[PDB]
Amino acid sequence: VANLVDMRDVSFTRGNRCIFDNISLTVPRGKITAIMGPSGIGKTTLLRLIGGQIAPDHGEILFDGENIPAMSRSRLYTVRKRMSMLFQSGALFTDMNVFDNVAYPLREHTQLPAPLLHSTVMMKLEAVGLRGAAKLMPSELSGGMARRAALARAIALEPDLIMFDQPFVGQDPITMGVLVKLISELNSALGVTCVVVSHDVPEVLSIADHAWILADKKIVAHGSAQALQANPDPRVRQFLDGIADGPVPFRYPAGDYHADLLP
Amino acid sequence: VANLVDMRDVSFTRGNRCIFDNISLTVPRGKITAIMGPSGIGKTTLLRLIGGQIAPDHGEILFDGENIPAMSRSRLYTVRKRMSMLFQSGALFTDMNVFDNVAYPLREHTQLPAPLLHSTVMMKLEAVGLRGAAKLMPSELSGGMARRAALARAIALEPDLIMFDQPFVGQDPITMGVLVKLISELNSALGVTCVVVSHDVPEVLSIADHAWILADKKIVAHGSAQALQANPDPRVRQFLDGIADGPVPFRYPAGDYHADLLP
Amino acid sequence: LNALASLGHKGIKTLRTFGRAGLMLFNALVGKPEFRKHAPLLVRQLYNVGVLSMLIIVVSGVFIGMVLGLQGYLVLTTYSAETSLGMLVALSLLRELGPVVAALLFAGRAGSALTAEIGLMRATEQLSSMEMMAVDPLRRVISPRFWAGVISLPLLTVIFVAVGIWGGSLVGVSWKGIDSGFFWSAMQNAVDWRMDLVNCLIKSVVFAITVTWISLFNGYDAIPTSAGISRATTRTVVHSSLAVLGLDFVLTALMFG
Amino acid sequence: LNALASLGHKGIKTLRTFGRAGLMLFNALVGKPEFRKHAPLLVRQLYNVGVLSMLIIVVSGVFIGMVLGLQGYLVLTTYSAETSLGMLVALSLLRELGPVVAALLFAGRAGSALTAEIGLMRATEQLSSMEMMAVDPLRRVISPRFWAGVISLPLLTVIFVAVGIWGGSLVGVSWKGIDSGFFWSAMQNAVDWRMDLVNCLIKSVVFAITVTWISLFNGYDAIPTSAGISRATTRTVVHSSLAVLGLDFVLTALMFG
Amino acid sequence: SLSWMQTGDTLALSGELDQDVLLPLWEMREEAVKGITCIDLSRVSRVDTGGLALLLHLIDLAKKQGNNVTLQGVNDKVYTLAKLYNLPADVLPR
Amino acid sequence: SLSWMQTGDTLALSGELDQDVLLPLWEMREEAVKGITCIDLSRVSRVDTGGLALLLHLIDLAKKQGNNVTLQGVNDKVYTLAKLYNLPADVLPR
Ligand SMILES: Nc1ncnc2c1ncn2[C@@H]1O[C@H](COP(=O)(O)OP(=O)(O)OP(=O)(O)O)[C@@H](O)[C@H]1O
Ligand SMILES: Nc1ncnc2c1ncn2[C@@H]1O[C@H](COP(=O)(O)OP(=O)(O)OP(=O)(O)O)[C@@H](O)[C@H]1O
Repeated sequence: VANLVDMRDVSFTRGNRCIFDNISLTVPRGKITAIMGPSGIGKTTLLRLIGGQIAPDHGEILFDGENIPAMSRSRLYTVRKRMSMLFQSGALFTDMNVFDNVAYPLREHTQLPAPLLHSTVMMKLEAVGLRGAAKLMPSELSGGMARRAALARAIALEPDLIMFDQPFVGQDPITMGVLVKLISELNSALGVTCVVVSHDVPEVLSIADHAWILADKKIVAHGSAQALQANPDPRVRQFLDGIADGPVPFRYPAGDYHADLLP
Repeated sequence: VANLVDMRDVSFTRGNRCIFDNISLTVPRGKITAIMGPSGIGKTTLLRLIGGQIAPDHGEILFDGENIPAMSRSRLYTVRKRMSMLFQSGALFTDMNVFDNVAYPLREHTQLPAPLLHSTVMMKLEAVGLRGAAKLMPSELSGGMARRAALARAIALEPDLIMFDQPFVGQDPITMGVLVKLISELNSALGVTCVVVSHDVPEVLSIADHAWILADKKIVAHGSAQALQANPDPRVRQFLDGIADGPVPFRYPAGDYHADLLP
Repeated sequence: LNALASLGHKGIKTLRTFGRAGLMLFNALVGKPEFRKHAPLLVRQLYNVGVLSMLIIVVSGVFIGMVLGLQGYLVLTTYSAETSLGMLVALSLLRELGPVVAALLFAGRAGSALTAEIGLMRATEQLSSMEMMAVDPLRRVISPRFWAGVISLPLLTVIFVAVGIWGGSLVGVSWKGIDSGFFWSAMQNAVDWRMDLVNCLIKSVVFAITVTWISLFNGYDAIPTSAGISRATTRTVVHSSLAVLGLDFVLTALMFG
Repeated sequence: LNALASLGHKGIKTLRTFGRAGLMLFNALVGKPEFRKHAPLLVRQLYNVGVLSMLIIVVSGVFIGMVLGLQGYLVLTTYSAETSLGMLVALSLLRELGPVVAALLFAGRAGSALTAEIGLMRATEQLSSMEMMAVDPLRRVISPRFWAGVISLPLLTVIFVAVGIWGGSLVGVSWKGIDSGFFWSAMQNAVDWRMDLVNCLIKSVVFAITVTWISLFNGYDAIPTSAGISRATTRTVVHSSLAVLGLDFVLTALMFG
Repeated sequence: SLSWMQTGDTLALSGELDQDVLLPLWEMREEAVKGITCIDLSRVSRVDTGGLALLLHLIDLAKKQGNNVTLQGVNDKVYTLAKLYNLPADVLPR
Repeated sequence: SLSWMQTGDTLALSGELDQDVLLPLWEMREEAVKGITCIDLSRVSRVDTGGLALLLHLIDLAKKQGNNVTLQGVNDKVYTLAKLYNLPADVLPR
């Protein structure tokens, strides 16, 4: 099918709040697609709807032709061999060192031999640069090193879809100088569909093929980088640069005010 | 005394590894001082030596004229009323909502009245913009909102020293457009000595008065934004921009090759 | 309103809790089998649940067999009836004090250690990263912990009994000088294989399914905060060891009445 | 080498563990006082430790008083000696089964809930952000949890006894028809205030200091990983309830021998 | 040391409006708001948030049972601490 | 479907070097390394890391009991996957 992830008309509700009014986005097969927006808008909630960890209210999420919430428990973990995910906080197995942590998702789904499961993941720890840290337990890594170890675990299997979730944060500009080249040389060399969610507007716009900017309830703009650079005038070019007013830049939907200050 | 934190000749050892050969830095009283360097170099370890949570091996850490490792247990928590600290991961009290979380360090050391402890922290949640989120427990904040709630708790008391630790990460460029102005308008209006540790070389260099770049064992360069820009030629201007070789850009001190690849 | 609706609010929330616990077990046990990836994992959890708990049952098995030999002797020796001491030690244990006291010591050690583990695993994001790797957490974490708990309890009962009977045979025969032949011969034709030995085996299996189910459910549906895990651990020891003492009265009215 | 040095390696590491636990308590109790900030915090931990554990002691107190009334009656009624049943129920409890079984049920519920809480508090970064706010964690977290544990155990013993004595007075006097006057009058002049009542109070305080110390130390010096907290919870129930059964033999040889 | 007394028709202040010493003036917020036309603020060194949250109350008690109050003698340190906390022109009259 | 057979003096490959189907060639790594001068690699679609880690072993068994091997017919997809993983000129002869 012509594009991998299709969202028809998705809605969501965290008890009382109304995020995702009537969003509808598509992800093509084999191209890096960015996702941006203000803080607390539901970008990580957008990635968790695709994986099936939470369910929408009003739409279908078509992963390669089949619906995600209309899928049973035994079929969901068969489809989930196709999509990996980097988490926001590292979130790696603390009772298991780095070499046994990168080698974990391809010890489950690949029947690779023992000196081939040792040569594959000794290359995955050279892409991010974290080789020689193959014996430290993940309580003596730093915290910017615990993302580069959880970035190798997102690309260890080479699945059909990778859903990154802020990979570039907490990195010096000689390490996110090569972590941006690793994602740009994975879909160029293996054909892996990536989904990059980040807050570095010069970094991921230089590599994505179809970006997306989110606003209050739904999509505000979306097109190739160049075609999404200043051509949407009123609400974009305030988010990409600027401090002053537009439609709701930040400041979570607060209540009155004075009543807050004065007793 | 003329400068707040002075390090004479500090050394450290994480069991076998040798970080901090013979570093010696000073922090002036009332000026924002940056700290930069590659990943996994020990910047968060530099902030934890000042607080006294770990002890050095070869030096004195002079906080306002008195030594930190030569300080007993009952005197250390008397001096620690002067220094707060933002943590890397948010790290806020999960059994206590945001309004009772910002109001926690000034319910211990200030004898403020009840409608003044409610008007002070309802302003602290307006500086970062997180007002109206004064009733959510810290398991339904996002994760970029859980730093703006832990940033208000670092400035709630207005102590003499604030040790930020990556405050700008995971924020859109209309929110770290005002979080950089909050730290620049705190030492300009209250005289608070800040210590900013970050990986955003255009952001914190625009506000700091005496930056510091760290290298393999010790300091590599220091100087105001301009004095520290273009000035130091060989090893600086490779870290600030560039991909190729200098002295040890990244790739943690790995062992031999081949033998890792070939069995 | 308030007395009428809020007891309807807070009773319906228990009907979801019974449904959340039933749906957890059906998805954990009834599954697509794997006999060479769960069998190395069963040996780990048979070690963690059972073997570390074997020291607390041996030492506390000898003690409660001794005090039924000490306080059983002193009240019986005035009537010169100390040759019927074995009918008191080996019938308190084989009927009631065996399956129950070895259940409360199991819900303490193994019951809290399973709830404090799967609770903290859920809070340190190791159950979200495991299920986002096409690895079922109810088949990897819950399933070899249920089968290693339904096995470790009926074997820990017969170690609690067989040192409790021997513990009463240390202060009876050896320390207080009751005869070596009249002691054991009065115990032998008072213990039947159907009423006293199989009906102790049936009691331990029912307590093993009960304790292990409540211990895994309170450590799966727990709030991952600070006091959320501390009051799911308290919720394990109280609820799963009231269902021991509640089911024991029902069973002892059926198998011995 | 290996048999000689590695037993010297692994025995010295225990000498640091005894020193780490002693230095923890001296810095927790011996401190600069505060009687209107720790006293609201003591009421919370007296509720969490004690009051939630009061249901498990009441229900399990009646049961172990009943089975010493059931199995105590059937072995005594052949000699027509059922009017000395109270000397068996109210002396098993006041001497040994009271201070010990109410200690093993305390180290289970309260012993694990304190170790699984301060362990997870240490892993979710709530002890690093508390000590970096000029707030002592050994005076805020450990100190009102030690005093609320040395208080809740000697009061939970006398609730375990007074329903165990009443539990044996339900199947003695009411259910099996022993006389209401000969039962209590044979119990009264066999229980002395110095040998049977104060020597149960002394036993419970020693078990309260022992259980609470091991429960807080294993939840403070624990590895904050996944199985680090699950094997500090197991380390609590085993070590602190072997020191119950180890100190009980020493004390029962001194106060009753 | 927060020292204060009005000049008869203008509430003058002195010292610093810290969080260490503030309760001498929070108790006496009743006799020092009525009949005042302007807060002098002339020789106060610095104002913290535990001294600026009082000023939004010390103005409010003087606005209702007295003359509408005005301000005097700032350092542009209680103004850059006012646009930082986004205080409107109601609570602080610039 | 990984299909392979040498041309008599040159180890030709076909298919894809995936991680799904690789064990037919990992077992027969003994009779197909000796006496070979060049790996043809002509009509293999794509190479993954579970097919490139084999190639650093299939060259090594052919370097020691045979002619020093050379390569042929790449897509510049096993070269951008070689400078990415920082493979030197020893393990892969460019
Ligand atoms: N239990 C919950 N867990 C997480 N988020 C919740 C929960 N309940 C409600 N929410 C809301 O859902 C939204 C989730 O948004 P999300 O976490 O994706 O923000 P984000 O895009 O990651 O922002 P940032 O990148 O700044 O962290 C938040 O605004 C939060 O307020
Ligand atoms: N128990 C431990 N906890 C944390 N770090 C440890 C420990 N033991 C050894 N280390 C080492 O100490 C160093 C600490 O450095 P630090 O965590 O400050 O890096 P960093 O400057 O924060 O890098 P980044 O910003 O990329 O996270 C790490 O390189 C780590 O390898």
